[PDB]
Amino acid sequence: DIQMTQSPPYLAASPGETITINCRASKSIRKYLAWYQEKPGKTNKLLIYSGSTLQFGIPSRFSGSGSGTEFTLTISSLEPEDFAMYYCQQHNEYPLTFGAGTKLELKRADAAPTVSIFPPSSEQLTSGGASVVCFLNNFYPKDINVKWKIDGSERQNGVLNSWTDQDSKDSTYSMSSTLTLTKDEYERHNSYTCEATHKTSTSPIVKSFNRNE
Amino acid sequence: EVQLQQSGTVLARPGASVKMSCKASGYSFTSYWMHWVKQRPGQGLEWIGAVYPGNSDTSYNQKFKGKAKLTAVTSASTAYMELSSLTNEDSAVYYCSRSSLDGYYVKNWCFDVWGQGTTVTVSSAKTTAPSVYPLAPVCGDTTGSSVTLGCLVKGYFPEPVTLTWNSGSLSSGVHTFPAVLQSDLYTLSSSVTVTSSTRPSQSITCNVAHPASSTKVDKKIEPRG
Repeated sequence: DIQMTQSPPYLAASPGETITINCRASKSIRKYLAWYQEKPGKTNKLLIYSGSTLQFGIPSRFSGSGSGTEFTLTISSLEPEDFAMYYCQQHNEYPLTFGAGTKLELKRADAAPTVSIFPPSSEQLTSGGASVVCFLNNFYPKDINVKWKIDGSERQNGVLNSWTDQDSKDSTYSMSSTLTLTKDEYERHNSYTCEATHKTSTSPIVKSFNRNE
Repeated sequence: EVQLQQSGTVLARPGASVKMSCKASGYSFTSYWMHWVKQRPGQGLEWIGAVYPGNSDTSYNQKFKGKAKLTAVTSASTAYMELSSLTNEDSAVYYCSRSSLDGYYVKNWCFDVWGQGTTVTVSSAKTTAPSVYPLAPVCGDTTGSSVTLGCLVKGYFPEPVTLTWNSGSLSSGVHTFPAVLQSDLYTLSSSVTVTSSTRPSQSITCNVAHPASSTKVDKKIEPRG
């Protein structure tokens, strides 16, 4: 097998700017590398083949260069719809292999998350479970750390996070951390904290509640 | 216009088999190699194999010699892929794609047309409807200006569930998060932020639907006392 390594994995940029990303093969693939655009709710589009050839119907802002071992893709002038996922595929030998991908993100203004913490719903309590939910909302960039503290102690087990992709209206991320305890463990403590450390603030954004309040 | 319609999602218990389709339209089916690609979340595309419907010949990635059988039915412009001895490993999206050049000797080329993908979920988990709990702010915390309300949807299988806020009439300031696996079962949440004058002065209700278990519930969000 030939190994593709695409760099960078991630990349932020804005409409109008140029970007160019990389794909490196573990051996020589002559000139034979293709590029695919992947977008939610649409089938994978071929953009370039054989290193530099435009696929029929693809705008001339997409361009490709390379031979043997090192290739690039270049988008001349980013268009809103160009923010997407790009993969490279080598077409020089059996077995066909791909790179891992590059995700092309729309850059916007740094944005501090709006934090919210939620105690277990009583309906949950009654059935023996206790989940504390914490929503971290509308922030940029994507990098964030969230930390659960029980009565002052950081607790890692039973925490499930999920992030949204970049918002279609304002380009921001949002998160939800849910620590899940047994109702018996839940009542054994009093203070529940959710702490979010984010590029926008030197000190963490803390939210918590006391079980009797 | 060239299409590739792939079949719907399949669920399969481990060790089992599954067979999926790819219905090709709008070009000479027997003239182009149909390729099958696999995609597991965060792990990049792998090439499985390809079938040349014009002479029913097939080529497989060494990695799938065991796993996959490719076949075509030319009267029906369809290619089939059947995956056997299933494993969690085999839980992924599978695509068929058309080689961008016709002809038998352009085995390894690129692809100009992909199908939307078929989803294979391999699990021992049983069909479970979800518990729907409402998230209402910390006792007496209508904070400054706005207020965020939530919905927790716990322990269901299989995916998906579909959520709306106030029958779908309320729809900005909603964040619905992708489900995550806990042990055997999926769980997901959704937030909705709205001005602190809107509530608790008007009613906000969460609408979960799990088609797989024929559940439809509505939790109205109630202040905490």
